[PDB]
Amino acid sequence: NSIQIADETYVAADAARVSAAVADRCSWRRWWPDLRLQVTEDRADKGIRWTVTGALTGTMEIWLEPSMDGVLLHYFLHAEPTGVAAWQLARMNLARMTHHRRVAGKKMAFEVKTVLERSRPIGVSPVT
Repeated sequence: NSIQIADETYVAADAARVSAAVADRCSWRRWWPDLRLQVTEDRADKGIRWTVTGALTGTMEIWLEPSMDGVLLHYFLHAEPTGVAAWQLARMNLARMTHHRRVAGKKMAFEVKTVLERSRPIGVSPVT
């Protein structure tokens, strides 16, 4: 495929929390505004498998592998620019496009990391 990504990020949180975060349909709109996702498989504490439409056509997955105090959040994408003619594909910079999709994947992962690792709010119970 023209766009191929396999990245990993450590999140120091329970697989259940991480899987729930990545499965949030409203988050998908923020993370991937030019993609429409359809769930093919929900695999609970192990992540999720999608089909992708919109700007890209293909498959996308998250897999969670326990590590340390949490999980390694695997982000996978295999896709093509949707619908393009060969003349269009031939003029695209697939490396740059792949880079942009990697950065967006990592922004998703780092958001999930940030939110789930965040420490207790100030002057909210319990104070210890």
